[PDB]
Amino acid sequence: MSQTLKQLAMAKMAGFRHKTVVVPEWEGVKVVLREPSGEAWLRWQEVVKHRNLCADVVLFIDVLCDTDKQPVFSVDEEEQVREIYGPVHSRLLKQALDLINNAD
Amino acid sequence: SQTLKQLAMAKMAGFRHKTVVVPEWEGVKVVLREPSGEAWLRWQEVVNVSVSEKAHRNLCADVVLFIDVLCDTDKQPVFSVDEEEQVREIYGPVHSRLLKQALDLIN
Amino acid sequence: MSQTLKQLAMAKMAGFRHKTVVVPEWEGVKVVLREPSGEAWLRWQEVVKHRNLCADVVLFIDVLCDTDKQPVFSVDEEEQVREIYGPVHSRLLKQALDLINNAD
Amino acid sequence: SQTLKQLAMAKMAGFRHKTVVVPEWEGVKVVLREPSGEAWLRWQEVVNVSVSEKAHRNLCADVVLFIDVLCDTDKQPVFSVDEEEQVREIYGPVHSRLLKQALDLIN
Amino acid sequence: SQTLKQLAMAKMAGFRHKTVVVPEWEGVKVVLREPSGEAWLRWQEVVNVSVSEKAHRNLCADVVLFIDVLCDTDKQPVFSVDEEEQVREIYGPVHSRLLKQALDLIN
Amino acid sequence: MSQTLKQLAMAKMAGFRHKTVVVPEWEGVKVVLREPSGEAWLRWQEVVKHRNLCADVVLFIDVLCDTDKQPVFSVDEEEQVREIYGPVHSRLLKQALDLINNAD
Amino acid sequence: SQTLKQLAMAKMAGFRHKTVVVPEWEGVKVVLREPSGEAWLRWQEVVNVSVSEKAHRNLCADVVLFIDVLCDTDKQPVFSVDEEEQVREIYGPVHSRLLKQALDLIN
Amino acid sequence: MSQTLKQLAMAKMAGFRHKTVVVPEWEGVKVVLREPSGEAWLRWQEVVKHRNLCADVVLFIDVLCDTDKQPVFSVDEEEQVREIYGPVHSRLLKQALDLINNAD
Repeated sequence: MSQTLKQLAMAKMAGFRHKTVVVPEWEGVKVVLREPSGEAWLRWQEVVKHRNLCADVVLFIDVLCDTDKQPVFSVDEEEQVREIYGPVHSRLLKQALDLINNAD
Repeated sequence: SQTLKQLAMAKMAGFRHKTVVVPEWEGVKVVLREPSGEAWLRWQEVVNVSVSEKAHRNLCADVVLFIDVLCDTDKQPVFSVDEEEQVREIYGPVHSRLLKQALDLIN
Repeated sequence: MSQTLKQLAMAKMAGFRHKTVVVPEWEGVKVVLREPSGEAWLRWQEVVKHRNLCADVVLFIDVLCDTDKQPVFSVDEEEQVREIYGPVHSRLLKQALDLINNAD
Repeated sequence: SQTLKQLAMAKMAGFRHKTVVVPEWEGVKVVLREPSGEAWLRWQEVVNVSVSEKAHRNLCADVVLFIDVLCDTDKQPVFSVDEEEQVREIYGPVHSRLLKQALDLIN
Repeated sequence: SQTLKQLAMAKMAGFRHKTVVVPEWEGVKVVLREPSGEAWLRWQEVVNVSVSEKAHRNLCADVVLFIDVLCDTDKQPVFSVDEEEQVREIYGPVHSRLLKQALDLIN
Repeated sequence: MSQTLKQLAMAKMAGFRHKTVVVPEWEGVKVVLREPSGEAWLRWQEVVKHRNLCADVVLFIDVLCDTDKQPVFSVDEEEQVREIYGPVHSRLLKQALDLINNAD
Repeated sequence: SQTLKQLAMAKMAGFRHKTVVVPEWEGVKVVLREPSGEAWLRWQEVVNVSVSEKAHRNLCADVVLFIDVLCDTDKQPVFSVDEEEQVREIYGPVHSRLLKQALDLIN
Repeated sequence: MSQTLKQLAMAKMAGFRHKTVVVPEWEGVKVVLREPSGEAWLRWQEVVKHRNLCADVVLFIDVLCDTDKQPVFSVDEEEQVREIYGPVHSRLLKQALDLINNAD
């Protein structure tokens, strides 16, 4: 009962905020953005501890999704995203981080 | 007369609190209490910064308040202070909506 | 004469400010609040030097009174008040401290 | 002429001051003087803080000014600087009302 | 579908950019890109001061952004970070007008 | 010529600003205030290097004058002024220091 | 042409300046120049404080500017930097009125 | 091609901003002011590392020009300009530095 509540409170769930935006730098293509997972945030921390950006690359690959709400890049494609990642990608990451239901 | 000392000394006499049903956790009832001063303590202790560093630490701070506000129906803590990091990896939309509801009690 | 004045100025007197407030968290119960005594402030200092709150608990037990203007808790009940003491008690202590005729 | 040097050099020439009857100390008269600059000194020397820490130090600061303003009718100090702590344990409503009356002289 | 991953991963997908003809460099075309966050980094890292010290460091900061914005038509850097000092001695009106044009892309 | 100008520029002259004020703490008595001399300021420095006030006492004895524009106290009376000197004297010293033709 | 280099290089080309008669120094003429940047330097280098400490340091600062502004008719300094302290003991109403007149040139 | 572009981008060019101002301290004489060269800024740095002004003297000699847009002083005349250089010269240097097309 208190054990079932804790397990309920401890379960991985998803149900994340999603947002559809278009990107004029990419011929007006439509993109779906979501909040980063707890798992992505654990990997970002691992990078953080050009190193802030290796780090933001991992957040970015977790947030950037197609119209089917699936990530466009996989975690194995980090190094390749790392070499092309610029302000256009980080302006997309800023908008995905804004989706976080922050308290205050 | 015992009326006042008994209200003053009751379990959770120190806290505004309420019973909330949580639809997404199978209809289970929890008790939400306002945060203690020992938790509002850490919250402003947690809170040039990168944008993701700003969001990460707000998340960390949010989970600390969360752990403190969330109680079972016997008005007992679900999580100790010590499992902040455990809670941080699963914290999502429900937890954060329960935090807000709890912070509504101070308003 | 100057010795009698000093003794007059040195005497313990009371005559404290009292305030009646109701507390909605406690079924609307009526409470009397007073300024803390010099004696309470000496014990608070002893605690201060979770330790700020062991300390505020002693102030609180000195300020919180019944309709007969007598403290509801005794100094021996510190540890028990310590375990239930939360924001509702400290919002009552803030209002009791406000009663202090501060200069300025 | 001696008129000015004599006013300038008189006991308590340095201080605005008055005679006050104190009803609650058996009708005794005291003399209240504005604080010295050596006392306003300590007052802003005394003055994230907890609420009770804020009130405690204001009390400490108030007693320091009090000890300095309060004189007998022969325009002598009742308390030395050295018995601040002694005065702090008995300081209450009368002392604090006498402090205010003394600070009125600067206004 | 490959449409989005291919736009997202293209050379200079990370940067607003344009082709500019430069009349004073014999009609040559260059590519101007907005600065990277690793360059806006140094720019506010570079930026009582004498008037000439104020102008000198703005010049230093300007050349750092310049080196970062200026690309050839194959979308390759003309200058590395390492030749800042080399560029600083020849930096003049054209370079500074090309910097401005590049900073226009963020606007 | 340049030697006579320097000597002219180096001469002790006086010609100080004077101000007449009355003092209600002293039965409305009339007082003349003047800027402190360079000589007073040299003695004040000597004290400065309750010590700020031993110091301001010397300034005060130089500024506080009678209707004949002569100092009421002499430099030998420092210690006696020292024991009675309070806020009423220093409010008079503040007004005398205000007379200084400060640049800016 | 030599017109400009000759104006640019003349004695006191660097300074606004004027001839002033000083009635109280026997009608002698002096030359007042605006302060050098090496003197405005020290002036803000000189400038909780007691009231007399505030006035003393303004006096010190004033004498430093004074020594710098005051010249003879051959456009030579009357006092060196090194005799600040000598000037400080005699500085009074005339010197301070000559300082003001000199600072008027910048206005 | 990329080698010719770099060489194009690396060439010393001039084309500086010029401004005509008159100077009332110098009988209303007309002066031409220009941005300092990269070469002047290299010499200024050498001085910087009364030393700030030896330094600004070099900038000033590079900026101050005649109606023919040629510098009035030569770099060999530094020490002589050094002895007469005052606020009138540095107010001219401030206006020449303002001509710099600063970004922001």
